[PDB]
Amino acid sequence: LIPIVVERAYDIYSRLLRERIVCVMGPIDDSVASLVIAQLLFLQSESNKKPIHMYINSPGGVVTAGLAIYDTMQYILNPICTWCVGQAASMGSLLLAAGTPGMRHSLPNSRIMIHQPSATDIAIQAEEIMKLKKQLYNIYAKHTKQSLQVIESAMERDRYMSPMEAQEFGILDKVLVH
Amino acid sequence: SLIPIVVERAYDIYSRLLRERIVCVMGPIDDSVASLVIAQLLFLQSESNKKPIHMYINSPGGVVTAGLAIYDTMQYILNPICTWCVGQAASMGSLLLAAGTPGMRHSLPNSRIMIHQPSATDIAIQAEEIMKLKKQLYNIYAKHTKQSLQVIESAMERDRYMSPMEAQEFGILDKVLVH
Amino acid sequence: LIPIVVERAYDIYSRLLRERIVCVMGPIDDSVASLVIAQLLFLQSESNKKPIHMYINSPGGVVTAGLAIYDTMQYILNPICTWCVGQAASMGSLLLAAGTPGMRHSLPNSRIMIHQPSATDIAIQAEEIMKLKKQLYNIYAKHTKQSLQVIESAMERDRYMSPMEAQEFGILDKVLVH
Amino acid sequence: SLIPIVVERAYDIYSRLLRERIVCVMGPIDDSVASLVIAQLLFLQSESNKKPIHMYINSPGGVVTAGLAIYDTMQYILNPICTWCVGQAASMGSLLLAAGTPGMRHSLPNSRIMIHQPSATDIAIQAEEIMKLKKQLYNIYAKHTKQSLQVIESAMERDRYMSPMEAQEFGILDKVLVH
Amino acid sequence: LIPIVVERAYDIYSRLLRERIVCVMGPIDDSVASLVIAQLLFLQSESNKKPIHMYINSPGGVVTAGLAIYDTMQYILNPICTWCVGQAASMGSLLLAAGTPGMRHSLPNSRIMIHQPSATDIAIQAEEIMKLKKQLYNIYAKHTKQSLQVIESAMERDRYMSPMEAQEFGILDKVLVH
Amino acid sequence: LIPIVVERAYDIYSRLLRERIVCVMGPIDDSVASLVIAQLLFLQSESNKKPIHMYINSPGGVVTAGLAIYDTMQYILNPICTWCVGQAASMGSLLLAAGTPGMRHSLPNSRIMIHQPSATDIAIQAEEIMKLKKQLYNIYAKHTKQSLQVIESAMERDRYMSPMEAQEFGILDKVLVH
Amino acid sequence: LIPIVVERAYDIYSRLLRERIVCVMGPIDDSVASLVIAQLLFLQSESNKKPIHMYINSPGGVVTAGLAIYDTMQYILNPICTWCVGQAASMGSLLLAAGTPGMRHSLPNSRIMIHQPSATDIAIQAEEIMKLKKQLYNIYAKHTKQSLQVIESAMERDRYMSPMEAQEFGILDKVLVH
Ligand SMILES: O=C1c2cc(Cc3cc(F)cc(F)c3)nn2CC[C@H](CO)N1Cc1ccc(C(F)(F)F)cc1
Ligand SMILES: O=C1c2cc(Cc3cc(F)cc(F)c3)nn2CC[C@H](CO)N1Cc1ccc(C(F)(F)F)cc1
Ligand SMILES: O=C1c2cc(Cc3cc(F)cc(F)c3)nn2CC[C@H](CO)N1Cc1ccc(C(F)(F)F)cc1
Ligand SMILES: O=C1c2cc(Cc3cc(F)cc(F)c3)nn2CC[C@H](CO)N1Cc1ccc(C(F)(F)F)cc1
Ligand SMILES: O=C1c2cc(Cc3cc(F)cc(F)c3)nn2CC[C@H](CO)N1Cc1ccc(C(F)(F)F)cc1
Ligand SMILES: O=C1c2cc(Cc3cc(F)cc(F)c3)nn2CC[C@H](CO)N1Cc1ccc(C(F)(F)F)cc1
Ligand SMILES: O=C1c2cc(Cc3cc(F)cc(F)c3)nn2CC[C@H](CO)N1Cc1ccc(C(F)(F)F)cc1
Repeated sequence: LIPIVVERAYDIYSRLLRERIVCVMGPIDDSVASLVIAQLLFLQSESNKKPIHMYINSPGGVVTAGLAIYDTMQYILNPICTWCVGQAASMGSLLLAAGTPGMRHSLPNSRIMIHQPSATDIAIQAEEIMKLKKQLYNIYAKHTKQSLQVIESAMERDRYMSPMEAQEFGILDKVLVH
Repeated sequence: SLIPIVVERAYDIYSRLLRERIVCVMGPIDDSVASLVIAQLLFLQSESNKKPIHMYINSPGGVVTAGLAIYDTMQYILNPICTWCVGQAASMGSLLLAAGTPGMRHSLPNSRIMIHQPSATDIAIQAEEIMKLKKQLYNIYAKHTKQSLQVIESAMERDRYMSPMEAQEFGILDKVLVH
Repeated sequence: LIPIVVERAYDIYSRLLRERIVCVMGPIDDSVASLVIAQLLFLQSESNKKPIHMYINSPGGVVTAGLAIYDTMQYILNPICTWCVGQAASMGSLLLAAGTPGMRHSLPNSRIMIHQPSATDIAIQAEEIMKLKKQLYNIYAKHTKQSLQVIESAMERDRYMSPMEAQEFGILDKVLVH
Repeated sequence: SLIPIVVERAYDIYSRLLRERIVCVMGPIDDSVASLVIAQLLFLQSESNKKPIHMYINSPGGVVTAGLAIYDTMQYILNPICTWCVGQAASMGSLLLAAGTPGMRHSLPNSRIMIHQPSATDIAIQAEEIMKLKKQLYNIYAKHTKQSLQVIESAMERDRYMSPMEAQEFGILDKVLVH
Repeated sequence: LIPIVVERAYDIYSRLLRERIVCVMGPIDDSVASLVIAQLLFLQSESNKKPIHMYINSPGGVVTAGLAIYDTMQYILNPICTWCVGQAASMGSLLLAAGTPGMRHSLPNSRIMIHQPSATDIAIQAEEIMKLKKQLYNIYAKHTKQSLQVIESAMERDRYMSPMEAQEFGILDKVLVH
Repeated sequence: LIPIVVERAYDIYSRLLRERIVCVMGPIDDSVASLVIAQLLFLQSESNKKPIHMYINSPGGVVTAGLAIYDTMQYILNPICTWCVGQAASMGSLLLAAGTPGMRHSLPNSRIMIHQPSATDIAIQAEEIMKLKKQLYNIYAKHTKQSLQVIESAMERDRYMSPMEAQEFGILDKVLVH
Repeated sequence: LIPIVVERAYDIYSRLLRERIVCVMGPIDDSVASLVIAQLLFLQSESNKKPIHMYINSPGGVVTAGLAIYDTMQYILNPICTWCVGQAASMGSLLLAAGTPGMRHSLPNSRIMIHQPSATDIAIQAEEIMKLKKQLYNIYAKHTKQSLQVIESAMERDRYMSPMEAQEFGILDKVLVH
C-alpha cells in the first residue's frame, strides 16, 4: 500500500516528514492528535526556526483532540504554514485558521466549514458542551479577527465556504494554484 | 495509522520520544496500557534515577486498578515526573496528572480536567469493593491536591470538567503555560 | 505500539526479559501459560540460581493454565520474587502467593483476591471442578501456612484484600513503596 | 500477544525452545497444529536421530485424525521422545503423552489427565467410521499402557480426569516429578 | 507462530521446501493449488530428476483446484513420493493415488476416502458436475488399475479405508512405520 | 504461508516473476488487474522480446478489470504464452484466448467456459451490460476466428468445454501433458 | 558457655538453625564441612524454597572441605544469602562469593581475601595442588563473572579487599549497615 522512495530509503510518509510536512488527513481523534503532536515536537527539536507545513484534508473530529493539536501549535516556536486540500471542516478548519499569520493557504477547489456537527471521548453534560463551544468561539475570534457575535452567527449556518470567502472571513490568507 | 520513521540511527517517532524520556498516556487506560507505561517508567529509571521523566496525558480515563498500577509505579521510582495535560485528563487520567512531582504538573491552555468518576471493571465486583476503590481515589486526590477529604468527595460528586486555572487552584496541577 | 530501546536494540518487553523480568498481566489462558513457561525455562538456563522477577497484574484465568505456571515456578531452581501491581485475583493471587518465601510483594494500592469466580478449557463435571477447587485449597494452605478450614472460609467470601491484609493472611511478605 | 526475543544470534523464544529440541503441543490440536508439530519432529530427527526430543503437552484435545498424524510421526522417527504433561492432557493430548518413549513420560504434580473422548471432526462422517476411529484409540491406548482392551474401554467411558499418580498406575506415564 | 531454524535462517516450512518437501494439509482451494503448483515448478527447476516428497493431510476441496495440482504432478519430470498422514479424503486421496508408482505411502493410522462429498468455485449445471465426476473416475481407474465399474461402486460407499485396504485397492503402494 | 527460496532470497511468487511468469489465480477484480498490469509492464521493461508466461486458474471476475488486463496484454510487444490450469471461466477464458497465436495451452484435465455469469464495480443500465457483452463477442470472435453468430450462440450455453473442445473452437492451440 | 533461650528450650546455636541460619565461623576443616553440610541438607528437607542464611567469619581452611560445602551449596535448591562478618579469607571468601546472585552481603568493616595461603588433609604432589588451584580459579570466575586472567592475577596479590572493592569485583552484591 505505502511505497518506498530513494543512499537511504523511506516510506513516502516518512519522507514527507523529512521535508517538515505534517499531514492532518481524515477524522481527528486522540491517536491522530498523538501522532500530530509527536511530529510537531520532533520537528521543533530539529529546528525551532524552520517552518512546518501542516496539510489539512479533514472533515472534523474529537474536539479535545483538536484542541490538543491547536495547543501544541501555539506552544512550538516554529512558523506553521497551513494548507487546505480537499476540505477542512469543524476541528480541521480550526487548525487551518491557526497557522502562522500570512501562512494560511488553500487550493482553489477546497471547501471550508466552521459549523460544528450535531465528537466526545466520553458522554458529557450540556454545560460542558457549551463550555467547549465557547472555546471554539474564542479561538476562531482570535485568529479571524472577527468578533464573537460574527463567529457565533456564522457557525450557526450549516454550510461550507469557498476558499475566497474563508480568505475574506479571516480563516486563511492566500488561495494559490501553483 | 502508519507511524513515521525519523533519524546514524532510525527510530519510529514514538521510540524517539521515549529516548527523550517522554512517556505518552493517550487514550483509555487498561491493563495493557498500564503494562506498557510501567515498562517505560522502570526502563527510564534504569537509564537514570535522577533525570526527570515527562508524562504527557491525553486520556478520558480507564480501569481503576490499571490506573492505580501506573500511580504506584510513579510513586515508586525516584525520578521527578513532569505531567502535562494535553487535550483532557478525566477520571484516572487526572489522578495520574495530579500525582506528578510537586511544582512540575502542567496543562496546555485549552485542556479539560475531570475528577468525577464515570458510572470500567476488569471483573464484576461487589458494592463494598467499588466503595473501597472509591475511597482509595479520595485519599490519593486529597494527598496530592492537599485538599480535605470532604472537599474531594463533594468535588467528585459534581459531573463536570474544570479549566486549567480551576484545576491549578484546586491543587491538581501547578502551572498553566502557553509557550 | 511497542517501543524500541537501545549497541543492541530491543522491544521494551524483550528488554525486560533481559532483566529476568516476566510479566503475568491480563487474563491467564494456555497461551499466557505457554509464554510464561517458555520464559521461565529460558531464564533458568541463563542462570539457575539468579532470581527471576514475576510482575502480576491479572484478574485470573483458566485454572489448569494457572496450575501449569505454578508447577513450572515450583520446578525451576530459581528464587522467584513476585510483585502484585494493580491487582491479583483468583489464579493471579495464587501465583503471587507462590513466589519464594520472603520475596512476595505488593505495591501500596493493589487489590488481592483469592475467591474464585463463578474458566474451563472444556466443560467438566461437578466432581472435577471440586477436585480443582481442593487443589487450590492445598496450594494456598501450603504457601500461606493457614489451615484448610481458614482457606475454605476465606475463598467463600466474595471480596478483595488490601496489600496489608494479604500480608497478614500469608499471601505476601512485604508491601513496598520505593 | 507479543513474542519476546532472546540472545551473537537472536531468536524468538519459541525458536529458542526448538533449538533446545523442545516441541510444544499447547492448546487444541487441529491439522495446522499437526503440520507444525510434524515439521519440527522431522527437522529434529534430521538434526540428530539419537538425541531425545522433549514434547511438552498442555492440550484439551482436538481433531482425531490430526492427533493420529502426530502419533504416527512420533512412532516413525527414531529419537527417544520425552513427553511432559503440563497443565492438562485430555483426549488426543493424553494419547500423545502416553505415546512417548517408555520410561520418559512425565507429569508435573498438579496436572490433570483425561482419556475420555468428547461427545472434533474435519468433515461429517458415518457411525461406522467414528466407531472405527474410537477402536484405533482403544488399540493405541492398550499398547502404550499395557492394559487390556476391556480395561481401556471401561476407563474411556468414565467422564473424568486422573491425577498424575493415577495416570502413572494406569500406564499413561512413568514418573511424576516436581524438580 | 512459525519457528525459525539454523549460516542461513529459515522458517521451518521454507526449510521443508529446501528438503524438496511440499505439504498439502487442510482443505484444497485455488490458493492452495497456486502454492503447491509454484513449489512443484520451482523444485523441478532445481532438479528435474530428483524426487519430490508430497505430504498429504487433507479432507478434500475444490475439484478443479485438485485437478490443477494433479495435472502439475503429471506434467513435471520429477518422481513424486506421496505420503498420507492423518487422512486423505476426496481430492486429497486422488493426489495420494497420483504419485509415482511404487512411491505412494501411508502412515499406519491414516484414513483414506475416495467417496466425493455432497466443492465448486461457481455454481454449475448437472451435466457439468457429471463431467467432473467422470474425470475423477478415469483418473482413479488409471492409477489404481481398477475398472470403471469397481471405482464407481467404491465411491458410492460413504466410508473410509484403512492404509492396508487402500493398498490392496491400488491407491497406494506401501504402509510404513519407520 | 508463502515460503522463501534461495545467493539471494525470494518469496516463491517473486521467484516466479523473475522467471517471467504471471499468475492469474482466483477471481479477477481491480486489485488483481492492477497487480497483473504492473507485472506485465515490468516484464516488458526487462525485455520486450522475451516471452511472458501467464498461468490462469480463474472462475472469472469484474469485466472492466478483465478488459484492463486484455488491453495491457495486447499493448505490450512480448509474446505471451497463456496456460489454463484447473479452469478458465468467463473473463479468465477471455484472457487465455488472448495469448499470442500458437502459444495458448491447456493442461489435460482443465475446464474452459466462455458463458458469462448472470461483475460490475458499480450498478449499471441494461444498455451498458449489453455494450460490454458486445465487446466480449468481438474480442472472442477476433481471437477464435469464429463468427459473431457462433460466439453468441456458444456463450448462450451454460456449460464447460474440454481442452480439446476449446482447441477445436479456437480458444487455445495445444493441449499438453508434459 | 553456650546460653539457653526460650514452650521449647534451645541452646542459642540450635535457635539460629531454627531461623535457617548456618554459621561458618572459624577455620574450615572436614568436621566443620560435615556439620555445615548436615545443616544444609536438613534445612532443605524442611523447605527447599525458603532461603537459608549463611554467616561467614572464617580465615579459610582445607580446600577439599571448602569445596564440599561449595558443592552442597550448589546442590540444594534453596536460595542462600551469604553474609561476611569480620572477614572471609581464602575458602571463606569462596563460599561468600558462591551465594545466590543478589544475596551476597558484607557488613561495613569486614575484610575479604581471595589470595590463598602458602590446606591439605594429606600431603599431595604439585600437579594436584595446581589442579585444585585451577578449580578454585574457575569457581571464582563463575560467580564473580571475571575472566580467568583477572582472577589469577588478583589471587597473586597477598592483600585483603574492602567490602566495596569486593562488591565491584563481583565477590558480593550489597554492603549493608542497617
Ligand atoms: O518540546 C518539548 C516539550 C513539550 C512539553 C510539554 C508539551 C506537551 C505537549 F504534548 C504539547 C505541548 F505543546 C507541550 N514540554 N516540553 C519540554 C521538554 C520536552 C522534552 O525534553 N520537549 C523537547 C523535545 C520533545 C520531543 C523530542 C523528540 F525529538 F523526541 F521528538 C525532542 C525534544
Ligand atoms: O526497578 C526494578 C524493580 C522494581 C520492582 C518493584 C516494582 C515493580 C513494578 F511493576 C512497579 C514498581 F513501581 C516497582 N522490582 N524490580 C526488580 C526488577 C529490576 C531489577 O532490580 N528493577 C530495575 C530495572 C527494571 C527494568 C529495567 C529495564 F531496562 F529492563 F527495563 C532495568 C532495570
Ligand atoms: O529446563 C528444561 C526442562 C523442563 C522440563 C520439564 C518441564 C516442562 C515444563 F513445560 C514445565 C516444567 F516446569 C518442567 N524438563 N527439562 C529438562 C530438559 C529441558 C531441555 O533440555 N530443559 C532445559 C532448557 C534449557 C534452555 C531452554 C531454552 F531454550 F529456553 F533456552 C529450554 C530448556
Ligand atoms: O524424514 C524424512 C522423510 C520422512 C518421510 C515419511 C514421513 C512423512 C511424514 F509426514 C511423517 C512421517 F513420520 C514420515 N518422508 N521423508 C522424505 C523427506 C526427507 C528425505 O528422506 N526426510 C528427512 C528430512 C526431513 C525433513 C528435514 C527438514 F529439515 F527439512 F525438516 C530434513 C530431513
Ligand atoms: O516449468 C516451467 C513451465 C511450466 C509450464 C506450464 C505449466 C504451468 C502450470 F501452472 C502447471 C503446469 F503443470 C505446467 N510451462 N513451463 C515452461 C516454462 C516455465 C517458465 O520458463 N517453466 C520453468 C520454470 C518455472 C518455475 C521456476 C521457478 F524457479 F521460479 F520456480 C523456474 C523455471
Ligand atoms: O510502459 C510504459 C507505459 C505504458 C503506458 C500505457 C499503458 C498503461 C497501461 F496501464 C496499460 C497499457 F497496456 C499501456 N504508459 N506507460 C508510461 C510510460 C512508461 C515509461 O515512461 N512505460 C515503461 C515502463 C513501465 C514500467 C516500468 C517498471 F516496471 F519499472 F515499473 C518501467 C518502464
Ligand atoms: O538431600 C538429600 C540428599 C543428599 C544427597 C547427596 C549429597 C550429599 C551431600 F553431602 C551433599 C550434597 F550436595 C548432596 N543425595 N540426597 C538424596 C536423598 C537424601 C536422603 O534421602 N537427601 C534428603 C534428606 C537429607 C537430610 C535429611 C535430614 F533432615 F534428616 F537430615 C532429610 C532428607
